[PDB]
Amino acid sequence: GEHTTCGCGEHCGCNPCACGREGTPSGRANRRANCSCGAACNCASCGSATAPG
Ligand SMILES: [Zn+2]
Ligand SMILES: [Zn+2]
Ligand SMILES: [Zn+2]
Ligand SMILES: [Zn+2]
Repeated sequence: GEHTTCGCGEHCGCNPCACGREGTPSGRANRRANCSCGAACNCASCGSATAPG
């Protein structure tokens, strides 16, 4: 059915899957350059956008 997806309900690098897709990573903020997400993302692995980690 589904795939490993960010809990916000969207493929993101923070959820590796057999397809490893994360969507177009908007390089417009301090994210892993693999976080395409935007909308309602309570995933801790995506909130992380502070300090070099
Ligand atoms: Zn996938
Ligand atoms: Zn994300
Ligand atoms: Zn997300
Ligand atoms: Zn996430």
